[PDB]
This record gives sequence, C-alpha cells and structure tokens, in this order.
Amino acid sequence: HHRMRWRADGRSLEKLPVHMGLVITEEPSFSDIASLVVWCMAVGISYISVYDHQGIFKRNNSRLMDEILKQQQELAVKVLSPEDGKADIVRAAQDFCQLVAQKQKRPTDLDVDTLASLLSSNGCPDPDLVLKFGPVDSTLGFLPWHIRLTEIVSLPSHLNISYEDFFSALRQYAACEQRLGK
Amino acid sequence: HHRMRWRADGRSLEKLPVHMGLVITEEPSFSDIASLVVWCMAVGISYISVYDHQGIFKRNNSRLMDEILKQQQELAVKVLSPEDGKADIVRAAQDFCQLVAQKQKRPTDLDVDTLASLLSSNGCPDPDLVLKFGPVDSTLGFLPWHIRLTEIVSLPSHLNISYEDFFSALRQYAACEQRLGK
Amino acid sequence: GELSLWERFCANIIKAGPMPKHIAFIMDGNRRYAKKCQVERQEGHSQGFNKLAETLRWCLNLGILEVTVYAFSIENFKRSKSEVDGLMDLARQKFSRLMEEKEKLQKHGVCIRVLGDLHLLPLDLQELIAQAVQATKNYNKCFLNVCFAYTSRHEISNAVREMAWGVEQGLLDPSDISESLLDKCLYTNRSPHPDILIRTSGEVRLSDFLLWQTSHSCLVFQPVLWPEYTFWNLFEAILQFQMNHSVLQKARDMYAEERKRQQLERDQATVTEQLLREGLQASGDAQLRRTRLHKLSARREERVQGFLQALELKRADWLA
Amino acid sequence: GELSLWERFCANIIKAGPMPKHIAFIMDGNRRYAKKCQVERQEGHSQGFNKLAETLRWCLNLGILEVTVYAFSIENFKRSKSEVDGLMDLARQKFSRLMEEKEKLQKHGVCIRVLGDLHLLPLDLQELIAQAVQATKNYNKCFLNVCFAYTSRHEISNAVREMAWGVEQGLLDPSDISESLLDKCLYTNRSPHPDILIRTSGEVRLSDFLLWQTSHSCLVFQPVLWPEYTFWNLFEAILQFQMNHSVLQKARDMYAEERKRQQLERDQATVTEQLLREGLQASGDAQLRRTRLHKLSARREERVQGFLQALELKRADWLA
Ligand SMILES: CC(C)=CCC/C(C)=C\CC/C(C)=C/CC/C(C)=C/COP(=O)(O)OP(=O)(O)O
Ligand SMILES: CC(C)=CCC/C(C)=C\CC/C(C)=C/CC/C(C)=C/COP(=O)(O)OP(=O)(O)O
Ligand SMILES: C=C(C)CCSP(=O)(O)OP(=O)(O)O
Ligand SMILES: C=C(C)CCSP(=O)(O)OP(=O)(O)O
Ligand SMILES: [Mg+2]
Ligand SMILES: [Mg+2]
Repeated sequence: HHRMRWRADGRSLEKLPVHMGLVITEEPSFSDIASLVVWCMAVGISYISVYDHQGIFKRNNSRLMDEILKQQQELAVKVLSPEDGKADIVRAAQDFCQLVAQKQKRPTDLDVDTLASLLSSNGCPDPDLVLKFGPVDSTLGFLPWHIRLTEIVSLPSHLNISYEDFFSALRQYAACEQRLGK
Repeated sequence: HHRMRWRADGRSLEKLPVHMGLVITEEPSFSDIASLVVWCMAVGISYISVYDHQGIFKRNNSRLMDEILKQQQELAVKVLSPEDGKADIVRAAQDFCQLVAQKQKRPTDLDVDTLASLLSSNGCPDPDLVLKFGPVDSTLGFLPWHIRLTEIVSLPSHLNISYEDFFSALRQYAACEQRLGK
Repeated sequence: GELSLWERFCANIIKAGPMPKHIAFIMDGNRRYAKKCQVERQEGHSQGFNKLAETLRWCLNLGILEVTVYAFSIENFKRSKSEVDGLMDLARQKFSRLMEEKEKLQKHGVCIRVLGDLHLLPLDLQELIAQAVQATKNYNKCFLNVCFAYTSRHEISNAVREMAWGVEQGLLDPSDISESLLDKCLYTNRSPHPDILIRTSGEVRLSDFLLWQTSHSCLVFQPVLWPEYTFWNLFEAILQFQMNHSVLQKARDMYAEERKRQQLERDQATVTEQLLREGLQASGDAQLRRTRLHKLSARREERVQGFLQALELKRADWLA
Repeated sequence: GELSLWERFCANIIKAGPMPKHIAFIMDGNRRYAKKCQVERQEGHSQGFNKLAETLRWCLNLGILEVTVYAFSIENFKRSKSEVDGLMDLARQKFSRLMEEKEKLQKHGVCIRVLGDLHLLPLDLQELIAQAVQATKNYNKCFLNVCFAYTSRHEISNAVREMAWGVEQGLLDPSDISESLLDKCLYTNRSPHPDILIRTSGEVRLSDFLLWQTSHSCLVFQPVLWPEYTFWNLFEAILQFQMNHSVLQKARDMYAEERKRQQLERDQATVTEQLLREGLQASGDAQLRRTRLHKLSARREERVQGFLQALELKRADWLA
C-alpha cells in the first residue's frame, strides 16, 4: 500500500541516515513523535533514538510505544536520557579501571577504538543525523561521545510536524558533504 | 579507704535508689557527669542511666567511659537517648504485631505485664529516682514507659556538682513517700 | 465565675505571651487536706471536686480550652471499699447532675470525654459516663478529659492492642506501626499533647499519667493540696510554661525533625534493599527509587487511614 | 584593534545582558574561501590565521576573556603532505613569532595553552609549543586555547587513561570515577565549559570538537567562511546565546541538581548495603548512616584531591 510510497521516498534520497536521533528540547506530545519514528522506519532508517533533557520519554516509555504501535496501523527504537551520555561514559571508565585494578588490562591499553567497544552503543552505529525540535540551540547532553560527526538539523517544533517537513529535513542531510577531515 | 565512707553514706539513707537516671537538659561536661555516676556506684546504686535529648552522650559514648574509669582512680551504666523511649515502645509493638500475624500470639494476649517483658529494659528495674539537671522542666523523652512512679528531683546544673549537692538529692528521695495508689 | 481585678490584670499580661492550649492536672492531696480541716475523707474528695469545677472556670477565662484531669487511677481500686465506693458514688452523683444540667452543656459547647479502662467501673457508672460522653459529642467550644480507671501503661498497651487488632484483620502491616500511629490509638488521640502537666501536693512523681503524651510537656509540681488550689497556683504554672516555652518548642520541634529524618533514613534503606534484591540498581534517571519511595509512603498512608477509619467506627459505643 | 562606532554601540547594548565567559570556535572553510578568491590553499590558511587574530581582539574588546579554537584535528593528518606540511610550517611560523613578540604577552597577560595529542606533531613544533605554553603560564589577563592534533574522543579516552593510571598507582579507587573527576582530567580542565560553540561555513556538525565540554553549550552554525568572519558574525553568535541563556542556564542548572541528587541516591544505597552486611540497622539516633556518609565522601574527596595533585605534577613538562 502506502508503504511502497515511503520506501521509494527514502530510496530516492542521495543518502539516508542509518541511525537517526530525535532531540526534543520543548509537555511533549507523544502522538507527534510516535509518528516521526514510524516515518523513519517506513523510509528505511534502521535505528531511531528519541531523547529529552528532562527524561520524560524514558519515564513514560511504554506510553510512547503504545502510540507507536497505534500509528503503525497507518502502516530498533531506543528512548534515551542524559544517563545515556556522560553517565554512560563514566560507567565504562569504572568498568575499565577495575580491569586495570585486576591487573588484567593496562591503563595504556584503552584507546579510542576500545573505549567505543565499551559503551552501551556497542550494539549500534553512531547517529548519522539528529533532528532537534524546539527553541534550544544545544544538544542538551545527547550522546556526546557519539555525535562527533552527526549532522544536526533543527526544526522549530514537533508540535504538528508534517511528512513534508520531516522529509525536507532528510533532503538536507542527503545533500550534506561529510569530508571526514580530508 | 574512702570507699567505706561512701558505703556508709548510702547505707545510712532510709531508702536508696536501685536504678537512678541522670537527665541532662543543658555542651555537657563529661568530667562532671562521669563523677556523678561513680558516686552512685560508691553509695550503692546498682544501675545508672544517663540521658540527653540531643543524643550527645550516646554518640560520644566511649569518651564518657574513659572519664568514668579515670575518676574511678578516686575509688551497669547505660547511656540513653530519645530512641530508648517512644521508639523502643514502637519497636516492641512491631515485634508483637508480627507474632499476632504469625497466628502465634493473639492481639488480646498483650497486657501491661507482657508489654513490660517486651521492652529493652527487660533486663533492668524501672528507674526509682531521676536527677534532672538544667533549666528545662520536662523529661524531654526520658523512658516514658518506665518513669510511671519515678521520683523526679531537679538540680539547676551539673556544671560543678558537689558531693554534698548530689547527696542532698538522695536525702530527698529517701524521705519521699511512695503510696502506690493506696 | 469571672476573674477579679488582679486576676483579670495578670491574665491580660500573660495572654500577651504563648499560652498553653491544653493543661493536664493530677488532682492530688484530697485526703491530706481532709486531715488538715478535720473533715471525713469523703468531704475532702467532695471539696476536691468543687475545685476541679472552679479551676475549669479559670482556664475557660484564660482561653485554655482543653483540660485533662486524673480523676481515678486503676491503682486506686486497691483502697478501702469504703473510700472506693465513696468515690464511685461521687462520680455517679456528678455524672448524674451533668444530665440534669444538660442544654447548659449545649449552650457552652462543652465536650466531655472519659478516658480509661472503663469496663472496670460499675455497670451503672459506665452507663452514666456513656450517656454523658455521647450527649456531648459534636460540641467544640471547650473540652474536658476525665481519666477514670486510667493508667498510662494500660492506655499504651491498649493502644498497641488496637494496632495488633488491625494487624490481625488485614487493616495494617506490622511495618506500618509508627509513633504517630500509636498516637492515634491512645484514649487521648482526639486531644493534643498537654503543654503543661500539673501535680499538686509535694509529690514529684507522675503516678502513671500521660507518660506518653507528656514526654515534652512542661512539668509543674506545686506543694498546694488540690482542694486548696487557687488561681495563682494555675497562674504560676502557666508562668513556668512561658519561661520554658522557647526551650521546649525547639526541643519538641527538633525531636520531630529527627524522627522524620530517621523515618526517611530507615525508609530509603528498605527501598535500597528491595532494588538490590531485584537487582535494579540504586539510583537512576528513571528515578525508580524516587518513584518507589512515593509508592511506599502512599500505600502506607492509605492502609493507616483505613485502619483509623475502622477504629473510630469500632469506637462507636452507642450501647456501651 | 578597537571597535568602531556601531560595534562599540552594539557591544554596549549586549554587555547589558548575560555575556559569555568562554567562546569556542571551529575555524572552518579556509580552503573553500581560497577557491573563491582564487588564491592557493596556503594563502587561505594564512588568511584564516589573520582572522583568528582579529576575532580575538573582538572578544577581548567584548570582555570574553577565554577562547578555545580548533586549529588542527588528528583527522587532518590524512590530508596531502603538501597541505599538512603547509599547515605545520604555518604553526612553526606563528609559534615562533610569539616568542619574538614575548614581553608583549607579559604586558597583556595572555595565557596560551595548546591542547591535544601533541606527541604526533613534529619534534620541533612540539618544542615551540612547549616553550610558548611554559613562557605564558602564570598569566591571567586572558586565555587562548589552541587545539592542535586534537579530537574530543582522543581527549576523552586520554582522560580515562589518566584515571586508570590513578587506579593503577593506588591514587584512586574505581568507585571514585565520577563526571567531575573526568572533567578535571581533560586537556581543557583548566578552562570552564564554553558558553558558545561556533562553527563556520555551512556545516552543521561538530567534527569531534569538545563533545564532552559543549553538551550544554549553545551551538551556532554560521554559513560565513572562516577567513571572512566579521565582528557581526561574532555579534550574532552572542545574540543567539543571550536568547538561549535563560533556557540553557536552567537546563544546565537542573542537570547538575539531578546528578548530585542521584549521586547521593546512589551513595546512600551502598552505605545501606554496608550497614545491612554489617547488620547495624539502617537509621538510628546514633546517626551511624549519617556519620558513615560523611566518611565516604570525605575519604573520596581526599583521594581525588591527591589524585589531581599528582596529575598536575606529572603534567609538568619542563623538557617536553
Ligand atoms: C465533671 C466531670 C465530667 C466528671 C467528675 C469527675 C469526678 C467524679 C471527680 C473529680 C474530683 C475528684 C474526686 C478528685 C479525686 C481523685 C483522686 C483519687 C485524687 C487523689 O487525691 P488523694 O490521693 O485521694 O489525696 P492524698 O494524696 O492526700 O492521699
Ligand atoms: C596564535 C596561536 C597561539 C597559535 C596559532 C594557531 C595556528 C597555527 C593556526 C590557526 C589558524 C588556522 C591555520 C586555521 C586552519 C585550521 C583548519 C584545518 C581549518 C579547517 O578549514 P578547512 O577544512 O581547511 O577549509 P574547508 O572546510 O573549505 O575545506
Ligand atoms: C582544524 C579544524 C577547524 C577542525 C577540523 S574542521 P574539518 O574541515 O575537518 O570538518 P570536516 O568536514 O568534518 O572534515
Ligand atoms: C486519681 C488521681 C489524682 C491519680 C492517682 S494520684 P495518687 O494519690 O494515687 O498518687 P500516689 O502517691 O502514687 O498513690
Ligand atoms: Mg494522693
Ligand atoms: Mg573544512
């Protein structure tokens, strides 16, 4: 049905995010973001993380899943919190420093690569594209380790987000040139 | 030596408390009350409880014992706190109500006698005489269960208490007539 | 009944300070008074009753609208049957004139409560007390508490029995037993704790009276014999209370802060224990410990309010 | 160097609001600029350096006394050896004129810090940086941070290595690792977190720059090419910061309250665990849990202060 329509939409962009993050800075409206996430799946984005600084979505988690499955009638999703950022980086530190204390790992043995293997995101790619909704011009603690190359596209509100609005953002990311330092 | 002197002192009074309590309402001076307690032992009082509403003597417990043994060179001691009063009564309640919950004891089985067997003082007599030092005209939570018949003699301060002052108080208690309701 | 010039004047001066809302009396010395005035023991207790009536007029004039009096101890059942029957018929005589003087009660909004193990009283005395207590409920201009066949230990142990009764019936979990829960099961649970306790004659003991409720009450021992109690004794008593008030208020206040603090300290320990057993980590942004603490207290307040609601229902002694 | 009439005027107007104490720049677009002006790539990077000098005069005029700049990424080591050597000799050229212009540094109290994995730089470039950094320590009128051979991940992972080093040497227990301890081990541990982060050209990415330190910094992406940076770009950037300031301050403030709250929540859990294992009851009037909590934090602050004292000692690179 309309699933092939959204498949060809995402397939038509020069690039599609493998991992997309949704940062809500704005009470947030579950009906709205629950339809942003199903759009990502329909167009072909594999992983969607939803985030907020007050931790509203992590508390009211199940209530957000219900809105997601409901709007799947119109038709790999993590709900993050500040805990997911610096706190998890400080968790991996304590995990490694005790390996150093067990005389099993050496302090010099941790590098950029191994520390990445140690974070909770060891079972996911870094977010390719982050949609920031609301008036705040900050990431507000979104996965600081992981957003080293993420493209950060802002939209004024998730208040009544349209498909065209969301898809206009994917068009911006498709046109972004990642030079990766070269 | 001077021990026989204090033995004959206490032996000379018409009545001597079997259990004496010292309530300090007034920082308290460990040197002073540590010599009030050894006076009670010298004259022949068996049990001495020292109490204060701020819980100073229960915290600095060992420091008070050191002052007591020190002044025993000049020659059965509990240090209580508000915990010893209402809190212990509420402890025995929870101990009995679970016997009632285990279908082992009946709610009607608790009387005045059995509740007394259940309190922490089950290994001591009720205080016969309480010395209250300081400006406060209240017991401030001293063993409310146990002071039902205690004589309450007040002295203005333990600040520099003399033997004559302390012994004048024992003379008052010796002259007290306990009618016990008859 | 109203106060004289000097009494009115000194009253006005102390009323400018902290007044006690509740005074408790151990009316002691009736027999010794009778020996001094060479009247029979019964006349001393009659004169003792007259004074209880006068001093209530003094408190009512001073704005002290709650009074508890120790009228007959369980221990006093060991006196001579002549004395004890003399006391019992005096209580019959006065509790009967209270109903003859009804409506005057309704006029002055006087609420009468009789606290104690009243099952030990003569059946007729019980029926009199009951009629008096029931007829005077829903009055709130002023409150008299008469401790008849009462000892604090018998009240305290009865208060724990009612809580075990609640445990026994599913109303209450033994972890719910608390200081304030015990407070709401005493005979005096309708009154606030006395600001002052007054014992007359030379005795410096409490003789099993409100031991729980007066742990921070200001204690006043006056040598006067109770039948001789004057306004100025009551005045001096209040005078002592004002001088202690600053000290007693903070001691009373910091006792309550420490117990609440320890309550939380003891509460969050078990919530830590439950999470440790469940393995769900101590603290987290999901604020599980925070949310599970609000659940523990709320589910406790619910059970306790439900326990109390039934107790006051069972406390309905329409027949009695 | 001083500001013009309009610049002076608008400066005075914003200075009436919250100003940023620390601004961080990703000087991006140097090569694209060189393609527009049809000058070789090296001239674009030279012109890019001129602008870094001018904009510092703007911040110094605006009272912004701390500036961090992204001067060379570890990722940039993958460019052509022509480009990279061109960059390296530019850094040699400028770090050398800094010592030729010493004393002027001492006059204006300019402190220069070079942050990053500087062991990857040419040995001579390292010796230049070191002399510059050492010669400018103990200056406090204003601070420039130059991120040379830096990525945030390499800084963050190095910050965890120093803490494991502390674990390895007995300076530090793994339970002592905390957010703020990691804060004090980064290259930037001498500076406060940037109030603003500015990336030029059209890029809306951070490219591994201060990811940790700017988690609540206000992000400003301006399309101007860095060699073209004008005062009004910097102005507009500050303008955005003032508009976000209320929101960011409370978000920043409530992040810190929640973490401290969780810190205590996580801390008192273990003190509960220890008392439960010891069997010593949760809460008590002896206030053991209270006293054992003051012991846990104090013994942690001591170990951490001792860890930091040695790190800053080891951080002494007089030879370098
Ligand atoms: C007005 C209402 C509601 C009830 C009436 C309350 C009654 C019946 C009596 C109160 C007055 C009274 C008889 C008090 C005497 C109680 C008592 C046993 C006092 C103790 O004094 P004693 O112990 O007898 O005297 P001694 O200490 O000298 O032996
Ligand atoms: C003054 C002090 C203490 C040190 C001097 C700092 C130095 C040596 C240089 C700063 C100016 C400079 C050369 C900045 C260029 C750094 C850089 C790689 C910028 C990235 O811009 P590009 O990526 O090259 O341009 P494009 O994005 O168009 O490719
Ligand atoms: C030296 C700096 C300004 C940091 C590198 S900025 P860079 O040009 O590498 O940005 P990317 O498009 O990610 O390559
Ligand atoms: C009825 C009351 C006033 C309570 C009893 S006061 P009582 O005369 O019994 O005081 P004791 O010397 O202990 O006997
Ligand atoms: Mg008497
Ligand atoms: Mg670039």
